[PDB]
Amino acid sequence: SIPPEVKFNKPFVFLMIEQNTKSPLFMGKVVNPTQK
Amino acid sequence: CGGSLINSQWVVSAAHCYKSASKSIVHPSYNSNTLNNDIMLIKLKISLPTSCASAGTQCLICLKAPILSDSSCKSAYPGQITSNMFCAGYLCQGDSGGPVVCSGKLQGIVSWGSGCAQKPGVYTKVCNYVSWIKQTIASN
Amino acid sequence: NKITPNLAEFAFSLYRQLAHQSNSTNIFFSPVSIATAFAMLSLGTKADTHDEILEGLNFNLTEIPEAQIHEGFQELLRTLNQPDSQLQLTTGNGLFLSEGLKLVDKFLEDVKKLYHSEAFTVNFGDTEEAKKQINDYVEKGTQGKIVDLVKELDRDTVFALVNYIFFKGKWERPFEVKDTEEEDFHVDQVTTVKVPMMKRLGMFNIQHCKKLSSWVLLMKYLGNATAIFFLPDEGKLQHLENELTHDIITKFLENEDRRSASLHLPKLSITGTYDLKSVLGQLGITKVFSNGADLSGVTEEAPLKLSKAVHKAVLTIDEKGTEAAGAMFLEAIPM
Repeated sequence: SIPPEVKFNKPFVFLMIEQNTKSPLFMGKVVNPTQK
Repeated sequence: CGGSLINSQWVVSAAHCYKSASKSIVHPSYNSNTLNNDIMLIKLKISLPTSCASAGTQCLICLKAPILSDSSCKSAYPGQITSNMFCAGYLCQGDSGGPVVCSGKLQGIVSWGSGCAQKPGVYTKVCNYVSWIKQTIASN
Repeated sequence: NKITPNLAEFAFSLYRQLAHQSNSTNIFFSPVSIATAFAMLSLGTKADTHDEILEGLNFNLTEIPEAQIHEGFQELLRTLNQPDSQLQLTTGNGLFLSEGLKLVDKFLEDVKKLYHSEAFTVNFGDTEEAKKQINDYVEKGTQGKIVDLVKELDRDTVFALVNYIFFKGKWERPFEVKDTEEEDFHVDQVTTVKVPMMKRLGMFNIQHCKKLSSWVLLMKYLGNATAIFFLPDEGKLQHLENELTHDIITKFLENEDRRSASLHLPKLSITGTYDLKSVLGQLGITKVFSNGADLSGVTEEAPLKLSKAVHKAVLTIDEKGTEAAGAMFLEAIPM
């Protein structure tokens, strides 16, 4: 559709990055937001 | 770690516990990566064996332990056992245990570690170094 | 501002190991934290136990001089601890020594200068109490997010190496709580769970890169930090995980290309707990865990070796921003 509908409703990868150094502070993969 | 007196002045132990009395003499062919020839002599200020122990033989360390076959040994710690090592245990103590004394004779010294009673240990065959040991003590 | 490409490749290497370990569990860790604990430890390490470690962190020892790697961490940590007044970001390193234990003086001065490390003395003979100290250090450091780092402390422990990283940022473009509805989340072909989905109709740094077969979203935080999210296309997760490299990330970070879109991002609260010994072994770091280890650069009193390598991290994502903490626990004992 317009605008495109982007839903993070299935497993996804993510990265937390600091701008100055460009280094990766954190990394992860969400498979089940409720896993516990 | 812990050594082992073979006479009034000389104690024999593993090479790995030292540097990464009066003098130390690590085995000239000691390999710090494979722990092959992991043995050394310390001069200050049990008895050397005459035969290589074999599967089944008794021995002690408190807590007695039998010499496992090379087959078992080689395949429980694959890729880690050289021809100068043997296993002693079953099928804790914690990597820095005492020597394997089979009948008053020093048969083995800990190299990779003393396994756990709860499911073996890996030692250096002192039997294979008696010649280098006597020669070194006799000329030092 | 460098050695960064190595850290990035270290993040991906370790990620692929944790992913291979389990494909049905959430994954959350901090590269910077694991990497500096091991980098700091290589300081008192010799020969090949030393090289395995540094090469295990993706460093080519023949291309970059050892002194410069440590200078890299020294600068990296200094920069991380000086964020824009709008972002909260802190890290801490701590050595826990046992009473007595004569440490090599060069080692102590190096961790102090190159890693800005703190140093404490404790009696590991009183396990429950020493365990209490380490845990409070980490707890205060991560502002309560991580309180039980050490569950088991060995009685013969000669020294412990600990570090923590804390982060708290606000979205540059927050979500509205009243817009958060509950929607489906498809864990896999057979399971579907319901979670609070945040929504926002607007302008985003988003795009569909066919090189990764997935949509890529970048959400800035107020200050000097950004969050990157990768949504793989159907059946393309494995492809995305293997195609990630430092160069690719570098490209996304240079263009602010924006566009209209309707975004659905779930709130989160996930945690990662790990025993890194085997996973690290798979990356070539094995000697420092055996009797063939050389830590003679730390102390000459006894022949030490690494007994445990524990890592813990927690994450929280809501409509205001993100909150995260990570911690590393390295225990050493006599052979």
